Order: sequence, then C-alpha cells, then structure tokens
Amino acid sequence: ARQWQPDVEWAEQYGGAVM
Amino acid sequence: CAYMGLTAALVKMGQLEGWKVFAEPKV
Amino acid sequence: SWDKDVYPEPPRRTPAPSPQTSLPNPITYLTKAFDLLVDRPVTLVREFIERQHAKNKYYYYHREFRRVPDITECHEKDVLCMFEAEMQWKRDYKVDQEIVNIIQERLKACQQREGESHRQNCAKELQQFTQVVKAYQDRYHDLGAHYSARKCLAKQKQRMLAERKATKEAA
Amino acid sequence: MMTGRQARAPLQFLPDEARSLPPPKLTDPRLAYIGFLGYCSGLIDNAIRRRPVLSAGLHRQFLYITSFVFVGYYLLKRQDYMYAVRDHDMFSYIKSHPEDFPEKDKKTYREVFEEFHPVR
Amino acid sequence: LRWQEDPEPEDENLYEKNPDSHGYDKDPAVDVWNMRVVFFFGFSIVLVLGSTFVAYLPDYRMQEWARREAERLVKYREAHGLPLMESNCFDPSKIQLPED
Amino acid sequence: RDHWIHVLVPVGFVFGYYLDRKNDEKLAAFRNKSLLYKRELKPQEEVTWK
Amino acid sequence: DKRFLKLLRFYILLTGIPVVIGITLINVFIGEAELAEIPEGYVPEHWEYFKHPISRWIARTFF
Amino acid sequence: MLKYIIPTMMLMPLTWLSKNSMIWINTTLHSLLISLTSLLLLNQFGDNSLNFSLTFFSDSLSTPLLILTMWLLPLMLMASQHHLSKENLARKKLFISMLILLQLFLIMTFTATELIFFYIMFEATLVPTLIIITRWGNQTERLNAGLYFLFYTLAGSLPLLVALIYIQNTMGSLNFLILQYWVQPMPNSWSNTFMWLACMMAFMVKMPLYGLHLWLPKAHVEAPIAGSMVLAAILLKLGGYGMMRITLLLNPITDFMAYPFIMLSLWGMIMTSSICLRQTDLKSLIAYSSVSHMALVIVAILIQTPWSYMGATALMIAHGLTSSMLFCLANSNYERVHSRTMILARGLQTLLPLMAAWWLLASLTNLALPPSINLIGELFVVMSTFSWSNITIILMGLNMVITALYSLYMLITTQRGKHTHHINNILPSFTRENALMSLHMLPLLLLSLNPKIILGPLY
Ligand SMILES: CCCCCCCCCCCCCCCCCC(=O)OC[C@H](COP(=O)([O-])OCC(O)COP(=O)([O-])OC[C@@H](COC(=O)CCCCCCCCCCCCCCCCC)OC(=O)CCCCCCCCCCCCCCCCC)OC(=O)CCCCCCCCCCCCCCCCC
Ligand SMILES: CCCCCCCCCCCCCCCCCC(=O)OC[C@H](COP(=O)([O-])OC[C@H](O)COP(=O)([O-])OC[C@H](COC(=O)CCCCCCCCCCCCCCCCC)OC(=O)CCCCCCCCCCCCCCCCC)OC(=O)CCCCCCCCCCCCCCCCC
Ligand SMILES: CCCCCCCCCCCCCCCCCC(=O)OC[C@H](COP(=O)([O-])OCC[N+](C)(C)C)OC(=O)CCCCCCCCCCCCCCCCC
Repeated sequence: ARQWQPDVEWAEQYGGAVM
Repeated sequence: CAYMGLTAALVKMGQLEGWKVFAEPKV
Repeated sequence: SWDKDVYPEPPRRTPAPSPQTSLPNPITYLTKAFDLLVDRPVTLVREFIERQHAKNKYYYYHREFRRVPDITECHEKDVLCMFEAEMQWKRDYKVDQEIVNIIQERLKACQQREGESHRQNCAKELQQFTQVVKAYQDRYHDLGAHYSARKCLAKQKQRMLAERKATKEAA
Repeated sequence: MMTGRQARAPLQFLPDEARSLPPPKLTDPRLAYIGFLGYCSGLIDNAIRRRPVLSAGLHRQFLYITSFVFVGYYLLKRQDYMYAVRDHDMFSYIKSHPEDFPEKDKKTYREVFEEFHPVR
Repeated sequence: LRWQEDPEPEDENLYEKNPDSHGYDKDPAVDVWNMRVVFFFGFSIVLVLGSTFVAYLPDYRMQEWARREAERLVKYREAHGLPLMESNCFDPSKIQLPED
Repeated sequence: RDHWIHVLVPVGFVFGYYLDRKNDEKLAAFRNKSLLYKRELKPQEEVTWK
Repeated sequence: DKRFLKLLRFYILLTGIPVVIGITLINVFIGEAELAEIPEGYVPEHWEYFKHPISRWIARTFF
Repeated sequence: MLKYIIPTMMLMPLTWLSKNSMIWINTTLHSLLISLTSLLLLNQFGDNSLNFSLTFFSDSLSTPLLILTMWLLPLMLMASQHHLSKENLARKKLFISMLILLQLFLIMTFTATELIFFYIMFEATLVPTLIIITRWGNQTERLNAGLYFLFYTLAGSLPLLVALIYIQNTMGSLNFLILQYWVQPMPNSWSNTFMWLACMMAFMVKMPLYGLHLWLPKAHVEAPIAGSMVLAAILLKLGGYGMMRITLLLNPITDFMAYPFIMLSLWGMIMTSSICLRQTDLKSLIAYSSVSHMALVIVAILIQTPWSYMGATALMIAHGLTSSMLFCLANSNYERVHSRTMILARGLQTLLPLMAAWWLLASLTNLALPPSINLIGELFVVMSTFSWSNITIILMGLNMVITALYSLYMLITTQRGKHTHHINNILPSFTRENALMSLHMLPLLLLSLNPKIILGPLY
C-alpha cells in the first residue's frame, strides 16, 4: 500500500566487484 | 543486418554528399 | 443598422390582408396582444436605456493601416521592411477572408429570401460568389500552414509564368 | 585563437584598454545570478554541516554572497573585454581586407525567383 | 526470517475523526480554510472573472475590425465598378519574371 | 507585518511587471520610426509609448 | 455531494451576481460606444478603437 | 514574460517559508493567482505575435498552452496533497518545489524566442518530472524502460541538438522570428533527409508516435497523480509545439517525408484505441487513449494545412484538460480501493452519484461530444485530412467508433453494473475531489462558448 523501496535482493546487485 | 547496413548507407552518402568525419580545422 | 450597399436587400413586396372567410383568424388577435403586452414594455425600457446612452455620448474609431511597402520592393533577408510587408499582407489576408464571408452571407440570404425561385433569382449573387472564390483561390490557396507573403508571391509568379506560357502557346 | 593578441602583454587579467569599456552595473543580471549562486552556496554550507539552513551564519551567507559578487564582477569585466576585443579584431580585419568581404548586391523579391511548393 | 520492518500502515479515514472533512487536511480549521481558498480563488476569482475577462477581450486577433474593414472595401469597389477581389495579391506591373 | 508571506508572489508579480516595462525602453529603437505608425508628435508629448 | 453542490453554486454566485449586476449597470448607464470617423488631427488612443466599455478598460489598463 | 517567471520563482520562498499546516493552502492560493494573471497573454493580434523581448514571445499557439500550464499547478497541488499526508514535511516541500520548477521550465519553454533555448528548457522539463515519477511513484519497476529512455536519448534529443547547432551555423540565427523571414526551402537530398529526421524524431517520441509509445503506458502507471496530470496535459504537447515551430524550416521536404509517419499515426490510432478495449489497468487505458488522441495531432501537424493546425492546437488544449481529469478520476478510485484494476470496483454510481456524473462528463468529452473543443479539434483535423486524402475518413471514422467504445466501457465497467461486495471502504466523495473534477471540467465546458482563443496563430 506504501511506496516500494529496495530490499536486500535489490541492494546486493551493487555490492560486488563488477556490475 | 540492421546496423551494418545503416552504417554502410551512411558511408555511401558520406561519399555522395561529402561528409567529413576527420574534418580539417577551418575556423 | 448597417450599410445597405454591401448588404443589399431588394425592396419588399408584401400582399395586403385579403379576408375571404368569415371566421376570425387567431393571428390578428395574437398580434395585437403581442403589440400591447410585449412590444410596448420592451420599447419603453429601450427608450430609458437610450436616454442613458445620450447622457454620456462617447465614440470609438475604426483603425486605419496606411499602406507600407509590400514584399516585392523589399530587399532579400531584410527583416525590417519585409516584416512590415508581412504584417500588411496578413491584414489583407484576413480582410479578404471577411470579404469572402460577406459574399457568402449575401448568397445564403438571397437563397432563403427568394425561397423556391432561388435558382432563377440569385444568378448575380452566385456569379459574384464564383468570381470572389476564384479570386481568393488564385490568391491564397495551397500556401500551407506556414503561409507568408513570400509563399504568396511565389504562387503568383508561378501562375504568371503559366499565364505567359499559355499566352505564348496560343500564338 | 586570440592567443597571439594577449601575448604582447601577457598575464594581464584586465589590460589598460579594458578601462575604455563600460563596466557592469552592480544590478547586472549576470552579477545578480552570481550573488544568487553565493546564496545557494551558503545554504548548501549550512545543509552539509547540519545547521539551520535559513538561520545559521547570516554573516557567513553574507560573506558568500559578497565574495561571489566580488569575484564575478571582475570575471564579467574580463568577459566583456574579451568579446570587445573579438569584435575589434573582426572589424579591423574586415576594414583591412575589402577584397574578401564584397558588398554583394541586394536584390529585392521582385527579381528573386523562388519556387512555389503547394501544400495540397 | 527477514529483516526488522515497520508494518504496513492502514489507510486512514478522514470522516472518522472529522465528519465534516472536505478532504483537504485532517485539521478541521485548516481543512475548512483550504476549502475556502480553493473555492474562492478557484471559482469566485479565476472562473468567473476569467470568463468575464475573456468575454470582453478587445477584438481578439482583430476579427471584428477585419469584417468592418471589409464592409468598407466592398463598398469602395461595388460603387466604383471594380471586381471584388483581384486574382493577384500584388501588382503584376512591379514583378519581373524569369525570361526564357 | 503579521501576513508578510502573502506578498511574496504579488510583489514578485509587480516587480516582474516593472522589469517588463524596464525592457521596453531597451526596445524603443523604432518608437515613432516604423513606416506604419510614423506621425508627428502631439503637443505636450515626448514619446508615442512608454 | 449536496454540500459540494451548494458550495459550488455559492462560490460561483459570490462573484457571479456582482459581475452580472455590474455588467448590466455598465450596459445600461455607461452604455455601448458609437462608431465615428477619425477627426482631422485627432490621433485616438489604442483603447479608443473598441466598442464595449469593459473592452476599452481591458485595452487601456492591461494590454 | 517576466511577470510570470518571477511569481513562479517566488513560489519557492512561498513554499519553503510557509508554516507546516499552511504549505498547501499558500501554494494553491498563489498559483491560482498566477493562473488568473495568465490571462494577460490573450493580447494577440491577427498579424503580429505578442513579442515581449529578445528572449520571450507569445503567438496564439504558445498562449493557450501557457494558460493551461499555469492552471495545471493548483490542480496538481490539490490532487497530490492527500497521498502525501504521512510524508515528511521537507520531502513534501521538495515535491512542491519540483512541481514549481517544472512549471518554471514549461512557461519559458513555450515562450522561447530562440530554438536552442527551447531545447535547453525542453530537455530541462524532463528532470523534475523524472524525480517526481521516481521518488513518489509508490512502486518502481523499470527494467525495460531504462533501455527505452536510452533509445529516446539516442534517436531523439541529441540529433535535434546537432541539427539546431547546424542551423545556427548555416542561417546565423535560431530566432523563430528571424527564421520566419530567412527560411530557405529544404530540398530533396540525403543530408536534408537526416536533417528532417533529426528535427522531428525527438518531438515524435514526445507526442508519442505509435511504435514509439512504449514509454507512455509505463511512465503514466509508475507515477504519482501530479506526474500523470502534467504528462498527459502539458508534457506531450511540447512535442506538438516543437513540431509546429520546426516545420517552418522543413519545407518542402516534409511534403514527402511525412508519408511514413502519417501512416504510423493513421493506423496507430486504430490500434491503440483498440488496445483500450483490452486494458485491465484503467490508468494504462487512459495512457493508450492519450496515444490515440495525439496520433491525430501528429497527422495534423504533418499535413500542415490551416484547418489542421487549428484542430491540432484545439485538440491539444482539450485533450490536456480531458485526460488530466481522467487520471484524476482514476486516482479518486485508487485512493479508495488501493488497486488500479478496472474490474475490481464496479457499480460505483450506486455509491457515488456526483462522481459518476463527473465520470459521465469526462467520458463524453473523451469521445468528442459536440460542441466541446475535443470535438472541434477532432472535427477540424478530420476535415483537413479529408482534404489531404478522401479515403482517410474511413480511418478517421472507424477511430471515432472505437474512441466511443472504450470511453463508455470505462464508464460502464467502473460506474455501472453490480457493485463489488467485498469492498467496503468506498467513502463518499471529498469536497477536494469534486472541486478537482470541476476545475478540470468547467473550464473545458466554458471553452465551448468561446473556442477562438484555443485555435492557434492562424485562426
Ligand atoms: C441575470 C442574473 C442571473 C443570476 C446571476 C448569476 C449569473 C451567472 C454568473 C455569470 C458571471 C459572468 C460570466 C461571464 C459573462 C459576462 C457577460 C457576457 O459576456 O455577456 C455576453 C452577452 C453580451 O452582452 P454585453 O456585451 O454586456 O452587451 C451587449 C450590448 O452591446 C450592450 O447591452 P445593451 O445596452 O444592448 O443591453 C443592456 C442590458 C443589460 O445588459 C445585460 O443584461 C448583459 C449582462 C447579462 C449577462 C448574463 C450572463 C449570465 C448567464 C445568463 C444565462 C443563464 C441564466 C440562468 C438560466 C436561465 C434559463 C435557462 O439591458 C437589459 O437587460 C434591460 C432590458 C431588459 C429586457 C427584458 C425586460 C423588458 C420589459 C420590462 C417590463 C417591466 C418594466 C416596465 C416599465 C419600465 C419603465 C422604465 O450578454 C448576454 O449574452 C446576455 C444574456 C442574454 C442573451 C440572450 C438570451 C436569450 C437568447 C435566446 C436565443 C439564443 C439561445 C437559443 C437556445 C436554444 C435552446 C438550446
Ligand atoms: C460564461 C457564463 C456561462 C453561463 C452558462 C453556462 C455554460 C456552461 C457551464 C457548464 C455547464 C455544466 C454545469 C453542470 C455540470 C457539472 C456539475 C454537475 O454535474 O452538476 C450536477 C448538478 C445537478 O445534479 P444533482 O442531481 O444535483 O447531483 C448530481 C447527480 O447525483 C448525478 O448527476 P446526473 O447524472 O443526475 O446529471 C448529470 C447530467 C448528465 O447529463 C448528460 O450527461 C447529458 C449531456 C449531454 C447531452 C445533452 C447536451 C448536448 C449538447 C447540446 C447543448 C449544448 C449547446 C446548446 C446551444 C444551442 C444548440 C447548439 O448533467 C447535466 O445535467 C449537466 C447539464 C449541462 C451539460 C452540458 C453538456 C455536457 C456534455 C459533455 C460536453 C458536451 C459539449 C459541450 C457543451 C458546452 C455547453 C456550453 O448540477 C449542479 O448542482 C449545478 C452546479 C453549478 C453549475 C454552474 C455552471 C456554470 C459554471 C461556470 C462558472 C463560471 C461562469 C459563470 C456562470 C455561472 C452560471 C450559474
Ligand atoms: C484557454 C487555454 C487554457 C485552457 C484551460 C483554462 C483553465 C483556466 C480557466 C480560466 C477562465 C476561463 C477561460 C475561458 C472562458 C471561456 C468562456 C467565455 O469567456 O465565454 C465568452 C462568451 C462570449 O460570447 P461572444 O463570443 O458572443 O461574446 C461577444 C463579445 N461581447 C461580450 C464583448 C459582446 O460568453 C458568453 O457566451 C456568455 C453569454 C451569456 C451566457 C450564456 C448564455 C447561454 C448558455 C446556455 C444556456 C442553455 C443552453 C441549453 C443547455 C441544454 C443542456 C445541456
């Protein structure tokens, strides 16, 4: 009902060495 | 099939209308 | 009112009331009732309003545009003069449009006013309408939405080349 | 381009001939935009250090606006000077070479033939 | 399990705590004055005075003038026997065509 | 003023209108100089528009 | 819904009725101007080329 | 134009120095005062445009889009204030600041005397709209739309930038007033063909074009209500305004370069209207309706007759008002049922009779009921395209069947039939919502009385 935000699943896509 | 043909058409029309890619500095 | 030359109305011919039957028509009684109940109070209120118009008489004026040089005698790419030429040409374009509208109003009023004999009795208005539509079409048709005095001059020059070639090929 | 011009008297921010040009007014809209950049700088300075943005350091915001207007005034003087030098060199080069800029004959549209393309 | 999360807030009803709510705000005085501002500066100001402004525009794009001017020019050229409109917009004497 | 915030936009209008008049004097190079509205000045008058 | 429609009609009529009464008083007492030829030497103002008084007011004040 | 830009900028200290319960009231009041001020632009002339300065001007094309733009801000502040109630105060002021900045960009986008200032303001309008859509869009799932925005930047605005710099070098100016008198015919060559595509494809995506409309039933769905209102009402019409400015320079090559894209629109409005008959999402249905109506504006600009420009600018103003009201009706149900599914909440005339009256009026303006200016624009475009080709009336009239068909279907599904049983949070209509519907509809109905102010520079 509220606004979507990044979960852990979305946030872990930008934590590695390369994209 | 698309981008190679469009690029070759651009090179053909650069031959025709005289399009310079490494253009000499004039001004 | 208006000007009876630009809006011509031929002289009205009404027939006299010729009562043949003894039964009184309702229309004369309703006309007298309309003349008493409706025409008189409206006319009195209009006279009051017209007295109040007379208590402050002030005027307005029809704006005049003196003729500036047209696009033919303006230099190429000289915007100070061809701007004036374009403003003159656009004012003449809108005025030519209203001339065509006046001739259309004449033709429609002639058709209704003549009724069933409209084809016989409105030949002159139809002739004037054909001439003014031919003139307006030769002057302003097919210019496009980005019309200008240059487009109109080029259309006039192409038409004059066609007329000169048609004159030459006839001899 | 103009680097041979400011090579006879190098490292002059404003030369002497720049004093023959009208300086910008203090109500120059360019200089007013530079003062607004100073006010924005003061607000960002209070924002990044968690101060009240519109309240804290009014002397500091005043020095931000003052310092940006002060630097921008001389920057606008040099800007106006360099465009004046560009036009001076342009006009003196056109005057010193009349053969390269011929007075091309002005034809009115009564002689100019343009092709009419009808929209139909 | 998954992370520490605040739960989904339920949709509030503005009619419960204020049955005279116009929906502008939950504070009733703010709500009623928001209603008065929207209705006055929307309807009493922009629509009414705006339609009054547009209705009495001083000859928007000189249409009426252009009719009355036409009522001059037709009267000038009905009387002098001229045609009502020439087929050429400009004078054909001041035009130089390309020869062939 | 207790209602000093309701004059931000309206004075911001008038000042804006002020600057519009301020730009009109910078565009008066053809005031009474066009070929359409050139005329002699009436008595007690210095410009045709401001 | 009825509260909205009452408020809609009220806030429309709030300046509708003074505007209609004022336009009526202008058309009755101040009244419609008359067409006239431009005199010799009299150059009219730009707002003096229009007929209705509210149009003259708009062309004089704002335009 | 500086009597409009400066009050729009003074809405920034008005929105940041206002008390926390007063920031909607103050911005709504002063933006309504700016919208009342916006009628001074009606000083238009039958020959000359209203030319303020070296930087700003206004003919009768830009003037109604300016009035609609300055009118759209109070309506967006009304529409977007409910679902920002639990928002932070500073984030709420950031939302209002992005709306004000978008209006500030638009009102000097439409008045741009010179075309590269038009380009700067034109591509400046995307950034506050982007931030409004992606910070307050309530869900963001844009895996396919990133590549499409890359396609918009590649095929669109950058060739327009290179083309405008080329005209700046060739003509010596990009002042539209100078380009009225220094325009050269653009003849048939391959250089001029890529010149035409560079001058047109940015505005083709902004309309949008059929086949290029892939962004619009996504960006309308993933947006807040103010973002969808400004996308439907104004931000599509930048493409039509830019086409009507840039087709001055593209003659006479337009007379044979329009033929593909005209087909893309004449068939395209047959498809997208038909697409509206199979929409589960109501907001997507209104998006595809916006595509189906801007296809006619694309055709009317490309055929460049007077009747087509008059119909196209009347259709732009009318569709701005109408589709903005349709998105506001879609939100006035979404704020209750919390889902955009059009088959979820049915039979709403049993529950909300006045709101169903607003649905009926917005549907009748959507399907071009005369004498509304939707029909005036629709009709004049249809007349001009009949003058273009006498067969196109079929593709017009068939569209004018399907445009009716989804307009009442949207009325019949949402408002008629049996009410949904398991939905019991259907509140009565707030006075804010009905005021929003009336401030859409009543200007749209009053413009039927005097349509001559929305028929463009060649009325
Ligand atoms: C009324 C209040 C209602 C409630 C208030 C709220 C109203 C709504 C709020 C509106 C807010 C403003 C919005 C913007 C509009 C502004 C006004 C405007 O632009 O007006 C335009 C337009 C132009 O007027 P103008 O430019 O001011 O003046 C023109 C003249 O050049 C110059 O004018 P003039 O000097 O030639 O005329 C002066 C006129 C004053 O000027 C006006 O009245 C004009 C201002 C009125 C505007 C009203 C607009 C509001 C909406 C009206 C329509 C809806 C009303 C509600 C529903 C009604 C039922 C449906 O003087 C009079 O009226 C006095 C004569 C009265 C005659 C009747 C009585 C005579 C006998 C009396 C006997 C008793 C006394 C005897 C003893 C006497 C002793 C001395 O005015 C009108 O349209 C007036 C309305 C009436 C038009 C004719 C109505 C009948 C037409 C029938 C055929 C066509 C339709 C066929 C339909 C077929 C079926 C579908
Ligand atoms: C500048 C001054 C001008 C003065 C004159 C006014 C000019 C037009 C202004 C706007 C007209 C519409 C206003 C009402 C509709 C919106 C609100 C609404 O739904 O109210 C329902 C409500 C009555 O219903 P209710 O039972 O109480 O509650 C709702 C029900 O629960 C549930 O509702 P329902 O289902 O039971 O009933 C809804 C029903 C449903 O009926 C329909 O859907 C049938 C309509 C379509 C077929 C019939 C019309 C076809 C076209 C022919 C007529 C037009 C040309 C005539 C000319 C001669 C021939 C060419 O709609 C109506 O009865 C509305 C009547 C008017 C309809 C106009 C056409 C709408 C169709 C779409 C556009 C068509 C082309 C554009 C037309 C433009 C006209 C100027 O009305 C009110 O409470 C009235 C509120 C105040 C209205 C003020 C109007 C003026 C606003 C402008 C302010 C600024 C100027 C100052 C003038 C002030 C004058 C007082
Ligand atoms: C414009 C671009 C942006 C678009 C969005 C705008 C939003 C902001 C809104 C700002 C304010 C509104 C601006 C537009 C205003 C348009 C209206 C307007 O000014 O009109 C001028 C028109 C002008 O008419 P006119 O053209 O004849 O004017 C003649 C000129 N004067 C007045 C100087 C002599 O006003 C009227 O027509 C008023 C006439 C009297 C009232 C109407 C009487 C009849 C009404 C219908 C009766 C019932 C019929 C049957 C119904 C059956 C059921 C359906």
